[PDB]
Amino acid sequence: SNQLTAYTLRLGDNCLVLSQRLGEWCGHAPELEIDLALANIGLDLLGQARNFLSYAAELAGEGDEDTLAFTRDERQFSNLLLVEQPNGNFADTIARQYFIDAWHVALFTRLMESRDPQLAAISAKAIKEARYHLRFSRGWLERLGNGTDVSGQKMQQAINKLWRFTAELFDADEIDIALSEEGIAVDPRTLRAAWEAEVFAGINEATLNVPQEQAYRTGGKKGLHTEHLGPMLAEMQYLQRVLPGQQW
Amino acid sequence: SNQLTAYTLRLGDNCLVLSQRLGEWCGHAPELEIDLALANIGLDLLGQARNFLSYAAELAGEGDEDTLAFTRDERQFSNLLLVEQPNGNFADTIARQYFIDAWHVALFTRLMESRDPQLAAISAKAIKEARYHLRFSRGWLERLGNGTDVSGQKMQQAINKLWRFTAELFDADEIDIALSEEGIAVDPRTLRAAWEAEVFAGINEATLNVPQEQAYRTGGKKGLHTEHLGPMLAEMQYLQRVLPGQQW
Amino acid sequence: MRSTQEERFEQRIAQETAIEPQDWMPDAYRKTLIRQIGQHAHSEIVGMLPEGNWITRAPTLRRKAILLAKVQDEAGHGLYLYSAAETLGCAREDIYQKMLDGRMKYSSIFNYPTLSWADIGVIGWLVDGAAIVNQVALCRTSYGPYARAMVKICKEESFHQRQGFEACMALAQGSEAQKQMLQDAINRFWWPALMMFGPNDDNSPNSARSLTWKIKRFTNDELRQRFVDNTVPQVEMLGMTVPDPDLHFDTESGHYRFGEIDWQEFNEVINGRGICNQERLDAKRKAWEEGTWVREAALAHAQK
Amino acid sequence: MRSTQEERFEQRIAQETAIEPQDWMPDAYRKTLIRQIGQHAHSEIVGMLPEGNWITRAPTLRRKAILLAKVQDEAGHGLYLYSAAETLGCAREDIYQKMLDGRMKYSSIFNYPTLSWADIGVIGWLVDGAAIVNQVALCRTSYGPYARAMVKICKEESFHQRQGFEACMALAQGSEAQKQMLQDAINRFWWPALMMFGPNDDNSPNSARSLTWKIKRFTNDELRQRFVDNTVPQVEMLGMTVPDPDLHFDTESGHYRFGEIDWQEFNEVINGRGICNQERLDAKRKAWEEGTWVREAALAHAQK
Ligand SMILES: CC(C)(COP(=O)(O)OP(=O)(O)OC[C@H]1O[C@@H](n2cnc3c(N)ncnc32)[C@H](O)[C@@H]1OP(=O)(O)O)[C@@H](O)C(=O)NCCC(=O)NCCS
Ligand SMILES: CC(C)(COP(=O)(O)OP(=O)(O)OC[C@H]1O[C@@H](n2cnc3c(N)ncnc32)[C@H](O)[C@@H]1OP(=O)(O)O)[C@@H](O)C(=O)NCCC(=O)NCCS
Repeated sequence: SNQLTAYTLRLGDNCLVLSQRLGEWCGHAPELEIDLALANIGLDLLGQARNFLSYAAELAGEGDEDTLAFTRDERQFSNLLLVEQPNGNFADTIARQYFIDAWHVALFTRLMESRDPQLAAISAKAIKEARYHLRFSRGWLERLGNGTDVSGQKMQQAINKLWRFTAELFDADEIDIALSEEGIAVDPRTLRAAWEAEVFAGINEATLNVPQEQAYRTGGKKGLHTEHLGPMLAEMQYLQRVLPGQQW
Repeated sequence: SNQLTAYTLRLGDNCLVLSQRLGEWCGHAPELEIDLALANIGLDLLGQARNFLSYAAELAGEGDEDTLAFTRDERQFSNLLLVEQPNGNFADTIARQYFIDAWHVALFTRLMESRDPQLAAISAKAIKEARYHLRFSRGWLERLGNGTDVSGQKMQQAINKLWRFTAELFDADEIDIALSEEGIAVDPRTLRAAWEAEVFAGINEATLNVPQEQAYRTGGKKGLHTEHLGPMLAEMQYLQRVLPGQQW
Repeated sequence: MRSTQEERFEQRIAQETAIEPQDWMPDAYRKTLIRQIGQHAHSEIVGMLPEGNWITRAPTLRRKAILLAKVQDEAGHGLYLYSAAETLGCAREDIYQKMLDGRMKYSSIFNYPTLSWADIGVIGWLVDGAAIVNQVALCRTSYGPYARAMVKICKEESFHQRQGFEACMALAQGSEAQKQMLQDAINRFWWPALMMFGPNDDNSPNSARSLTWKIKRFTNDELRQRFVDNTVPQVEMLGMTVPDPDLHFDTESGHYRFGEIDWQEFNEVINGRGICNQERLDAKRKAWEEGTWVREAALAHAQK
Repeated sequence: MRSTQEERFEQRIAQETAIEPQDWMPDAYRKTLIRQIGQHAHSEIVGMLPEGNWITRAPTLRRKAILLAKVQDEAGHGLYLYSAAETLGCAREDIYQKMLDGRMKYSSIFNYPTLSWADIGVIGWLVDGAAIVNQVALCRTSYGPYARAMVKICKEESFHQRQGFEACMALAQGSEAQKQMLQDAINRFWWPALMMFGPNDDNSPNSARSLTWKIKRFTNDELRQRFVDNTVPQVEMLGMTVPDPDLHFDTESGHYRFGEIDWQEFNEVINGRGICNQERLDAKRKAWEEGTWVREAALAHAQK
């Protein structure tokens, strides 16, 4: 049960942490239409986080989505390093979003065939949303990459700056592997072909270059984060830490 | 006793909150010499905060500098709105520092004549430090204001952007007035002549303009802050909130 | 003598015929609606900021999700209102710039800071409550596009306002600390909410024409009074108080009589000198300026 | 045959005559010291970042003040080392640029993230502890300016290292949660601290010349062994463990025998592919680039 719980929790944390980042954009976007789109995506991802986290709490037999989101520290959080990256400029946000959306589409497509019915059901909902997210993120990848010289440079830099964290998208540990052998989880290594087919094509269509640096950064899944996560949780959890055990 | 406690606490909070802002600069400064200078100033201010806060706790008969710094929320914090302003660019940091240092020099000069011996003694230490701070902040005001066109523009903008918060430096409330009538506190209204003599001259020497906008922003002293303070305290207090009542 | 055009217009107004974008209208009618609908739209945009301020800090995932859905709807309402405003011949991009430059207004209430989570529930309950009274009252405004946009907006916002009240109810039923947080938020937002309705009927320059042309269907004071009568029982339900020593029920009239508004504060705030005016405008100016390369990218790409 | 210059140098080294900036030195001696002193100076600068990361979050005002004083001293030590490095004819500004470009190194240990408050106490105790063993061992380095700067630096840093240990002792004596935090920090920083001493004596390209020229006075392995012998009793005092199943006291030699270092990790880290390398360099690059107008302002003003 512990492996299943940890796997579900990884997926929830991914969505939770990325949703947090998107929330920071509210009212700060280049256009009102973009403010709307980002709030929408962040709300979708938060809903997904609530689904996975709720399941993880049921699996563990204690707590709920709020104990999980607000009473774990940065060494217990198990999100991808990619989703905790700062928003930076709009291209940085778009690069991070596009890498994640392509991954979510590939993942949720296969995870809706899980032998675990709840994971299958959560993924069946999430995939419909992830498809909307990918259209938006790929659309902006193309607009910025194939816009002006300036936007083309920023989009390339954004891609380059995030690339090292893509390794973790295809990292498999013993939890991944054992559950994948039971037909429950997706072996992340087997996601690479579809993720690269999508992302390589998108980058090329945007008139940009696939970075040549071999991606090397992992650890998020084991609670070994960048120095970005701690300050995120400080902000996210403050009220719950000040006034624990209450209803809101 | 409550008036004296609140007054002492205002002075401590001023120093505490500005020290926090300076701490964010560590390792991010334009030059190693500047990294050193800012860490130095922030350490001085933190020492002052510790002195005032410790006295406030003694006055109240409970708590200490840590209960005060870490267990009060943004509606109880009583710092000037000026010290909670974000660091922004280097000119923004220098403008904020210069306005505060001039005020500290004027204040502590007179507060070392307090009929309250502890306030007099705390101020006698703090004044020696504030004088060092003013040399640094005024020095940079002049270097940026009378440097390049670009630096001259940034320094003017920095001054302009902060000006509305200077009103609070000379705001007197009933706590100020009652204690000032007892020869304990300095009536902030009587600080204006010396603060303006210093700051007006400094701005002019830096080849810059005194802003014409009438300063109008107050409230920090009453726990009515800008939206900057909440996120500051979230970060500052996280660990204490997670693990309260411990020794460190 | 009115012209035949002028006279026909007055008759259309009197018979409750909705004015449509192709109909003749007095130039001052066109301009006052560009002013009002545009600033209504500005208000949707700027109001995302005090609420957005707490999106990352909201205490539960449910309350966080509700707030995101709300703020998303506000962006949508801004868009409806700009659309409506443009049927009068203005350009969204031009009026937005005037907001950025301080040449047009947005609602006074968005110049107040969110200093606690309770402030978010109180904006949802009191502030949207006040917006709703004014907005339902504009569902019969004389200009069709404005009326129809009010209908659409009211359908959506009333739901969010109920969610705001429920968030307040949780605090009201929670711990002593939560109760105190709610009261303090009410103490700080009550009078600002009453000011959303506008100046007194004796001090309202637009009211004469607006009432005559049925743009405004109820006076500022009339709507404010309805809001007070409707909202006091809600404060009571929460077990909370109103920061108004002069508030009392007057059986002889059937209304709550309430204290005098600080009109000096009101005037300071609408003229850019409230608590967050500078920060609100700086945030939207920064978003516009920093987003320039993105908008220019979009335009360049669409052409190829 | 050595030249007379070359021979005289060797004799000066053998007699423990300190080399001064005006003395003849082998060009490879000059260059290896520019390399070593400069990267020592780079290390002071970059090391401000993992510790600075916690300045705003430190749990008490006392621990916060101590950390500020420490980081301030580190900036000062960077300055001493650049001064010393410049006596050899290099320019601070040039070697700093090479650090920014990845053409020069800084200590491996600063590529590790601070994930908890305990990490700060552990850097103060273990990491500075390891720095101190190496640095006291360089107080008799053959080049006078380097030796004298080591003396000055060691006087100051040993105090801060004691403060780091005390911060760890508080955790060690505190709540279960605090104890666990300390252990986890140790588990993550122990091996990285051992790596500060350099590669094995069999795999150290600079060691041959450095030892001969008395730049290095003890081998990497010799210093690492002293650190382990000195530090294990300190771990024990805290009631903590070392994440090393192979660690054991060997009575026959009088030393702690310890497990094999991950040299693959070591090589990845010094070559820019550790946990925080990119972030550290990005932070210093951002500080340099964003600070440009400030430095240019200073230069323009000094001239008038
Ligand atoms: C505010 C309102 C009720 C009545 O005001 P009015 O008849 O247009 O203007 P008045 O003559 O009564 O008031 C005098 C001035 O103060 C402004 N004003 C009044 N109340 C205000 C408020 N709460 N905030 C900001 N400005 C306000 C008016 O717009 C006018 O300035 P202007 O001529 O430059 O636009 C009306 O504008 C309205 O119903 N607007 C749409 C609702 C809206 O904007 N809602 C935002 C909340 S989401
Ligand atoms: C590290 C040290 C002990 C021994 O290394 P050495 O004899 O100079 O170099 P070696 O041949 O043993 O090691 C091979 C390479 O790895 C580097 N290296 C060794 N240990 C390292 C470490 N912990 N971090 C980064 N690089 C390291 C060496 O600098 C050398 O690379 P280079 O020729 O490009 O400079 C020596 O450089 C030293 O004492 N330096 C001063 C101390 C210092 O830098 N302290 C920083 C902490 S504040």
